[PDB]
Amino acid sequence: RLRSTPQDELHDLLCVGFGPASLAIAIALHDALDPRLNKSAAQPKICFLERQKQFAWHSGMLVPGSKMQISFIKDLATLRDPRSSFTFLNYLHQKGRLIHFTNLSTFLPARLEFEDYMRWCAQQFSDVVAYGEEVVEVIPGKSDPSSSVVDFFTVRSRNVETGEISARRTRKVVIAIGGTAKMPSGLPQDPRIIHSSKYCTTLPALLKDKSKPYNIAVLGSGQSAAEIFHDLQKRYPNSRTTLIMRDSAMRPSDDSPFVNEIFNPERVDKFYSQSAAERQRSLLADKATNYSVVRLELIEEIYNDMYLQRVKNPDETQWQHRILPERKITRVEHHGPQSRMRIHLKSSKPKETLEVDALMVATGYNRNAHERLLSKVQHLRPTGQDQWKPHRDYRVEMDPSKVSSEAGIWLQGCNERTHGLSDSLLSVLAVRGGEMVQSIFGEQLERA
Amino acid sequence: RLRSTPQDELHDLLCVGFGPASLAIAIALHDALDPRLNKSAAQPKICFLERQKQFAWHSGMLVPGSKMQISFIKDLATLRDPRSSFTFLNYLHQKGRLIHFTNLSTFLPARLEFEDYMRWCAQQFSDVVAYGEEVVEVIPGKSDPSSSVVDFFTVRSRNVETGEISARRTRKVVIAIGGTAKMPSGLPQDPRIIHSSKYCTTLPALLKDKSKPYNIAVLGSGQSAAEIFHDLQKRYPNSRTTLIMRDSAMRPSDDSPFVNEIFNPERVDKFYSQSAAERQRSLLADKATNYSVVRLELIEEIYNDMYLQRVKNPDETQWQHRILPERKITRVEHHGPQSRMRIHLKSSKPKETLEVDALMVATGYNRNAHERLLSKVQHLRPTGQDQWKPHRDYRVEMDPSKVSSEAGIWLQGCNERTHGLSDSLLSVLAVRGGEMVQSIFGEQLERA
Amino acid sequence: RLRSTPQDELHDLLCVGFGPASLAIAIALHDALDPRLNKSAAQPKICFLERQKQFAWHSGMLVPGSKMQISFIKDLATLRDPRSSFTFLNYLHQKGRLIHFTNLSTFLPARLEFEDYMRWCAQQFSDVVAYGEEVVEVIPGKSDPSSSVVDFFTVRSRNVETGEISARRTRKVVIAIGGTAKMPSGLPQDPRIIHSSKYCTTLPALLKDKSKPYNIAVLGSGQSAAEIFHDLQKRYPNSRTTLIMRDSAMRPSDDSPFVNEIFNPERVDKFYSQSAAERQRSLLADKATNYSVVRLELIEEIYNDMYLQRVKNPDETQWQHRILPERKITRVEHHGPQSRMRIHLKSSKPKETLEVDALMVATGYNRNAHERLLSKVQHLRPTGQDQWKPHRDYRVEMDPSKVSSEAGIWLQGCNERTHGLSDSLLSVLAVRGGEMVQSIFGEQLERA
Amino acid sequence: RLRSTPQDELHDLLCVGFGPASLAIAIALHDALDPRLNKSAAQPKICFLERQKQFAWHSGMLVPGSKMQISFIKDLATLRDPRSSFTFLNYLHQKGRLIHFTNLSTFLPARLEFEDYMRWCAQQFSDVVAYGEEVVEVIPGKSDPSSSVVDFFTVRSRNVETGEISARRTRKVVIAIGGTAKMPSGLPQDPRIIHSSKYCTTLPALLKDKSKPYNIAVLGSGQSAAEIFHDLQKRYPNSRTTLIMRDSAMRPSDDSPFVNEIFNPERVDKFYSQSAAERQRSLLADKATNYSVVRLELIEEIYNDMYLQRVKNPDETQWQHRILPERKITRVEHHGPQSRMRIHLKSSKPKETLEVDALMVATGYNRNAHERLLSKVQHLRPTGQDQWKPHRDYRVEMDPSKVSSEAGIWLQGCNERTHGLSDSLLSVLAVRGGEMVQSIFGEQLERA
Ligand SMILES: Cc1cc2nc3c(=O)[nH]c(=O)nc-3n(C[C@H](O)[C@H](O)[C@H](O)COP(=O)(O)OP(=O)(O)OC[C@H]3O[C@@H](n4cnc5c(N)ncnc54)[C@H](O)[C@@H]3O)c2cc1C
Ligand SMILES: Cc1cc2nc3c(=O)[nH]c(=O)nc-3n(C[C@H](O)[C@H](O)[C@H](O)COP(=O)(O)OP(=O)(O)OC[C@H]3O[C@@H](n4cnc5c(N)ncnc54)[C@H](O)[C@@H]3O)c2cc1C
Ligand SMILES: Cc1cc2nc3c(=O)[nH]c(=O)nc-3n(C[C@H](O)[C@H](O)[C@H](O)COP(=O)(O)OP(=O)(O)OC[C@H]3O[C@@H](n4cnc5c(N)ncnc54)[C@H](O)[C@@H]3O)c2cc1C
Ligand SMILES: Cc1cc2nc3c(=O)[nH]c(=O)nc-3n(C[C@H](O)[C@H](O)[C@H](O)COP(=O)(O)OP(=O)(O)OC[C@H]3O[C@@H](n4cnc5c(N)ncnc54)[C@H](O)[C@@H]3O)c2cc1C
Ligand SMILES: NCCC[C@H](N)C(=O)O
Ligand SMILES: NCCC[C@H](N)C(=O)O
Ligand SMILES: NCCC[C@H](N)C(=O)O
Ligand SMILES: NCCC[C@H](N)C(=O)O
Repeated sequence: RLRSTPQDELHDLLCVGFGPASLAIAIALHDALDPRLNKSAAQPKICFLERQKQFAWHSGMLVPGSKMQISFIKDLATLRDPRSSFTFLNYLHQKGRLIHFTNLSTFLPARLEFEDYMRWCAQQFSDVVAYGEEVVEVIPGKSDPSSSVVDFFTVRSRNVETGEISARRTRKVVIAIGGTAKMPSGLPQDPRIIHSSKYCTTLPALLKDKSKPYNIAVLGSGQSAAEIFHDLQKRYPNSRTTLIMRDSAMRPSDDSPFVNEIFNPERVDKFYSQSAAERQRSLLADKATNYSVVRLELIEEIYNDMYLQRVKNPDETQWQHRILPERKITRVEHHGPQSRMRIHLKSSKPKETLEVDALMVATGYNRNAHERLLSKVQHLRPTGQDQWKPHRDYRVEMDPSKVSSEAGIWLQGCNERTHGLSDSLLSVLAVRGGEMVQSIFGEQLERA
Repeated sequence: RLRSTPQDELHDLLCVGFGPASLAIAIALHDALDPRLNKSAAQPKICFLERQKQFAWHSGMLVPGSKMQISFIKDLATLRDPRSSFTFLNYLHQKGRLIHFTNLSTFLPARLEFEDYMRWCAQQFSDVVAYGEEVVEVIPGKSDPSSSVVDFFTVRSRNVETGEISARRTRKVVIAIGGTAKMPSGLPQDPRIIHSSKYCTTLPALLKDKSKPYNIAVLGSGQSAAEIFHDLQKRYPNSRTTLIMRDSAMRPSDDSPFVNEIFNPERVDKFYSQSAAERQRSLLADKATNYSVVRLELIEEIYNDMYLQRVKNPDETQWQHRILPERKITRVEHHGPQSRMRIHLKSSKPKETLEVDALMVATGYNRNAHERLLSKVQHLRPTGQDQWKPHRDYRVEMDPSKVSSEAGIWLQGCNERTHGLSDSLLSVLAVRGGEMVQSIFGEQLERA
Repeated sequence: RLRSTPQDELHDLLCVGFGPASLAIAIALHDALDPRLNKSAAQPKICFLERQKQFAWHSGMLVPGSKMQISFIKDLATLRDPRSSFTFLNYLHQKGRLIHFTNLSTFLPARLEFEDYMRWCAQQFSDVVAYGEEVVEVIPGKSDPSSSVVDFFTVRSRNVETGEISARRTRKVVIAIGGTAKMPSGLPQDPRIIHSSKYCTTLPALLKDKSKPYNIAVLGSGQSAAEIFHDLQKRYPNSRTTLIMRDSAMRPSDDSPFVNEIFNPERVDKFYSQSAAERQRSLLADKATNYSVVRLELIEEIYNDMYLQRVKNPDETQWQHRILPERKITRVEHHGPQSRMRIHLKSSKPKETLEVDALMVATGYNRNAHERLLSKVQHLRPTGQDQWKPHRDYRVEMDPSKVSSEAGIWLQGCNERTHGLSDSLLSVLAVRGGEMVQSIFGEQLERA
Repeated sequence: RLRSTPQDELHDLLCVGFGPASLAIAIALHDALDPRLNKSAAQPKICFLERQKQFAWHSGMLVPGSKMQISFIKDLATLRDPRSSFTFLNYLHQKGRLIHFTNLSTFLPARLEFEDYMRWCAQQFSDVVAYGEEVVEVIPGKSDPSSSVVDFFTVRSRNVETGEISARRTRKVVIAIGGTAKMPSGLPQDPRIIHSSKYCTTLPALLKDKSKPYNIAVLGSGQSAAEIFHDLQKRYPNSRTTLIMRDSAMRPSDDSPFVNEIFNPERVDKFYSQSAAERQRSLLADKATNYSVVRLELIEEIYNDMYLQRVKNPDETQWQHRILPERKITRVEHHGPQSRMRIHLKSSKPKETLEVDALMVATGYNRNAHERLLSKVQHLRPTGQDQWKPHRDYRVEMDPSKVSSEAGIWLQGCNERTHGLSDSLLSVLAVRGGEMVQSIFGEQLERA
């Protein structure tokens, strides 16, 4: 069991964010310290800062009926050690549900179930996690101020409820803050225009009456757009929905066994060793495994609904739920006296008008939010560097004549270009957590 | 094209009922008269009497999302002649939907779609079908009244809208009236106790508010009980449902290829030729193909919903939707001042109380309604016979010294004991229709 | 790690057989003694006697391509404790194969793979397992010979290689010897007539040339008969095969979720508590889950091969591989001067002749071989008892005035009538092993 | 029924090739002339020239177990008219196999079965098909030699058995000759290097002994390469096989419903109307539907075999069957005194040596063989044209002042760039055949 470190003490590690990636590190550290699992093994002074009030995993996209797109074996522990108490199967055993899960004959739990698994995991680390704390900046520190050597970092976080800044000092920092909502530059700001990440949380507040005949539009062609589009038909039974996509069709995610091997934990070494050109070419060739793609079973379900509409009415323009392929939004009118916005559409090749009460935007995420937190440490990078360069062990490159060997900053979840498509996913977290514990607490736990 | 016969004329054939079975005969006759399909081929004087106001197929069980449990190839024509204009594939071509159906990659259309196919078929016979006519009795006739030989039949039908009796005379009669709702003898009569056959038609009238937290019970363990039970959770989102069954579990329908061969049109010969003991033993050994069984995909779907309830709440007694296996109803209290009935339950081996607003009873059908229509012709059977004995060609056995060779009565859909499990189904209708046309219009069309 | 007990010492436990059932006990004991898994925990003196020269699992039926009919989660440890080092997933991790297994997206490993898993398990108990030892009898013993109280058992085993009898004394005995080959009484003894259990081991010796056009017959309609029949077509490409069954068709195994719940470890309590009549009726109602049934995917594969034969030749009598349903063997001629036997066939209802080089008999197993080993202890049963009566904890009932409380005999794998259909299977072994350790070593390990 | 035209007579139509594409035209013409199907309808003088001795469909790739990659509904007639006697379902009915096919529950017949269907179709046109005739050139003709107007074409064909040239004159020509084997330019000519199209025909002649331990290599990553690679393991049980591909993995064919709509017969209009840039971009975006892709079920099967090899031996270099991704052939040594060639390999990014008895090359086809047959008619194209420009109705553009309106040349199966990915496939053949009959025999059959 991990014990709390007083705020005023110098930490060994401070992690920013407590989502899956950070939780995987916490679990890996527990396991590395467990004399039952690690026969070799003073507790390291560790703390996790999370802006949410309690543990949650993409709560705004927890659509009813939504399933995991990954095998349960690729949970937070199994691929590193199946004997771990933090496995999904052990979770089910602790819940009295293992025999019942077995009878489902599925590798893909509901997202709701997998979130509770991770919640059950996270709760066992409550003593070392500070919730309601949003990190605003990371600042370099010098134990000897008159020297020119940085040997610690001050991490400042704002309390979400109360608003005051708190400071914690640490030798090492991990940033695992996921991504920020990516919005098209052409779209204007409006409370009726909502990103996919806030679908379950903000949309019901805007459209209070669930029986009212609303017009709701969805922009995108990926898993989130398909999930939202399909869900709206259940959540708002009398609403007219529209899916808008640049591509000609919803295209299936590629989970075929040979292609799927790029997500193997050991393939991170092979991917990282490749040159920039070889890494850029590889990500593009395997784009159908993660980006702008939908699980085949969802596509088929949607297509079936589209076919039943055809049975009832051969006239496509009369359909309650429609898909408009090869379209882009030219302009949005949202200053009119009516409840609805006017969306203007044209061909996406190098058209109609829609009037809608709400526009759901499922255009993915940006993984650049760490830049804002690390502006004050940019000068510690090697001369001329304008991007953070993560090593194989995820430790960012810094000038060794400016930064002590005991001090470092690690990045997690934003290292796709260097580590592969599995970097932002749950695929390698169990193994990566294990690697991270070794990279950070290596020398400290070698003597045991 | 088949033309109408004036009511006052002597018919060659009169069919009672215009459901799938009778429709299959009509289609087979059209095809036998089509010089394009039948190279050998005065039109026979034919009329169909149907009690419904227009063509419908189990409308009270047309659950949204419900699928066919039979391959579309086993439609009303294909197995007899794929070149027929009455095939499901030709229907889709006429509707502009064939390419769209192909992309679904399914042999199992929605029940809604298949009903429209049969509707599209039936509408082409509107000139020879009298809707809104319920047959009340079949009476024997003698062209020479002083003789002791029956050579025609008078069929009397009551108009459902207006109530008056009409009489039509014919040499030959087909009875294809399906089955009547089978209700348990222990259950009392109550408007809150409804048979599965009236689920979509009468239940919404009883429970007007779709958002109200009702308690609704379902009795049975077959396809209809599972379909109703699963549907209620969608149709009444806030209702507490209960499935009550005598058996320990929902058991899957057997559609495995070798076992499924009993439904082959040619296997009717082999089944019919078997003795009474061999026929009784065969039906029991293949009971899992049709009776008290559910499509595996529906069972799995229901089980998944049951599992998600377990994820949210480990306490089974708190669940919104529950299944109570190995239970029987001992008594029903329905005279109380409250809106709900009290259902008392005990073990089905040789318990609780439920309070419900509605009880859905899915206990199948009886195939004995033809007996009431043929009471006045019973004396034409061979001496000592107290059951109607259908030949291989479905023509009931009558005393040849009392009934002329040109006169006869045929039975359809109630001949399971003699013809097999496929008799009540859509399995052999295309071929059976063809056989029926030959049996009835054989000598009349042999000269062509 | 479990250490060896000298032959001459009084044992706490002696297990007869080292198949899955006994291996599950060994694993459960290791786990109960592991202070990492069991926080409470002198080693108990234990020994396993196995007649085979090394660990094997139905080697004569290890057909190439054959799969497990059970989810890998129902391995030898997971359902009791997923943290165990003896889980299938931990096995794959130790073999460097876990990521590769995950990509298969299957719960059903090849029988070859699962056997190696169990081999990998068994090898860790080599110090407490005596291979090449066939138990011939269990004899009661009295530490005080002049008393009338039995407090130990002598177990005598014959060395298979050398032939001499060895004696080991123990307070408690487990008999987990599986089943003996069940052969029809009408069939005569012949080297060309081989039981399914010796298919992979004895048949290749009889039919040495794999390219020779043999006639090979298979008797049965279950999983083993289907597996052998399908395999012969690959193993002997030029041979004429024949499947002979009493039933009209191959019928599928029922693995539907609600019915499958009878295999739950907790349902053993509910099944055991039921009366003899309720237990007899329950086994018969769920017969399609284990007995005379074939995995649907195998049936479909076989049917497809049968269909391709029809494409090439419409004449069924000319087919290389044929299925003869509703047939029984009346007599077998095997004294003729030719290489082939003559099998005479008739209808199985209350016919042809086959000439074959080999007859494979897949008619299941008997679970009564323990009777022969326990004849000398029969007099210790309560007066009038002529069958062994196993308690819930599998300990057979004995007269408490004749047998001390520290002495007992346990049965495993033959308790279907009292414990359910899962008794002979791998379904509950993990949990049953755990229960067995508690029943046997309860008082001995309570002080820890 | 279509009757033969004497060789010396002027034909209305002459078709080059009698594969699926030409067969579809023949069937469409039969149907357009059938007064049963076409209510409006002297027979047109038509002849088909085919170089094979009898009807065959990719005989060199008729791998045992190989399935169709297209739904049977997309046969040679159904999508145009389901009432046609040339439908796959009618074929099965004529063969007595329709009920048996239904029980398979598959849209994908074996390639062997579908070939026999097309054979059964083709045989009904034997009177208008000249087999054993290879067309060597098409020459323009002038009924008035002194004029400057071409109004007919002479088609010259060489008899394959006897070698002499025959000439047939026609107003209109269709070229439906499929594609020629595409071979990499770096590979030298050798009898041990065989294209996929000659796998079933020439490889068994080269490797006579099926039990001999050969080394066999397969170059490619598409359906044919996967099929050959998987088949070799069955056909040569003791051989060491190697799959060589430039890509990192076998990638699955995309048959998802929305993407699959590009293969719709009506989408040919939409595709054709698009500009050259829009057509080039569309083919590339949907490349995963036809090119360098494998049916998912085959990939999974291959992967499973690869996994079983891992179970038996963790050492990948020791495996009997191996896949070498991201490799290209640099040089081939084939002049050595040994039976085997030496294949040198390097990385395909911008290595080992293999010694093999045979190299199977599955690198697709070229669709440019029509160019050689039309060299003498090139001058009839509009000035400056160096490529044949097919109209929507497939009629190539010619100078209207040089070619009469009654004379024309049509292309089939090579029009991908203008008509879409379905052009070379079986997808639109039924409809295209119908369109072709109208384009060619339009004015001739309008008066009926
Ligand atoms: C709808 C949806 C479904 C998905 N399903 C799958 C799937 O099936 N399989 C799969 O492999 N991947 C899936 N993913 C991908 C997903 O990114 C990963 O599963 C996972 O969320 C990665 O975890 P993370 O910790 O890197 O990022 P996150 O899960 O986003 O966690 C980051 C955490 O940091 C916190 N944080 C952010 N900023 C600050 C700050 N300034 N201060 C303090 N804390 C902060 C956030 O509150 C958050 O809790 C899915 C993504 C979405 C959107
Ligand atoms: C919910 C449900 C789903 C089913 N799905 C399938 C399936 O997937 N596949 C399958 O093979 N089978 C299925 N069946 C079985 C079904 O019985 C047959 O498909 C089919 O209905 C048989 O047709 P029929 O004409 O014999 O009987 P019916 O369809 O019942 O037709 C009888 C007709 O006679 C009329 N009639 C009755 N009495 C009189 C009277 N006195 N005078 C005049 N007219 C009268 C009725 O109005 C009715 O129209 C299903 C049954 C149910 C209840
Ligand atoms: C082909 C086949 C496939 C199967 N597949 C499955 C499956 O997928 N899933 C499933 O749940 N079940 C399956 N089973 C059922 C099977 O019975 C169990 O999986 C398992 O074998 C039960 O283990 P056991 O120890 O009870 O019996 P066994 O496995 O038979 O082990 C008994 C052991 O005792 C030894 N022995 C016997 N007599 C003596 C003696 N006199 N002295 C000393 N030693 C002796 C034997 O050599 C043997 O090693 C299958 C059975 C067969 C035949
Ligand atoms: C292994 C394989 C599997 C396939 N499976 C599918 C599938 O599942 N679905 C699908 O849609 N497509 C499939 N195809 C694509 C295939 O191209 C089409 O199915 C089909 O063959 C197209 O017919 P065609 O007439 O255009 O060409 P072809 O089938 O090649 O027919 C051309 C004919 O012209 C003849 N010919 C050639 N030159 C001359 C000459 N000089 N004189 C006279 N005659 C000549 C040839 O002998 C041949 O018979 C497959 C292709 C291959 C190689
Ligand atoms: N969208 C998440 C992709 C998961 C990946 N196919 C994997 O198996 O790891
Ligand atoms: N419930 C209808 C059964 C249909 C049958 N399996 C058939 O294929 O004909
Ligand atoms: N033939 C073995 C049956 C296994 C059983 N269905 C189970 O899941 O335990
Ligand atoms: N490889 C042939 C592709 C067939 C295509 N998916 C179709 O449905 O027409």
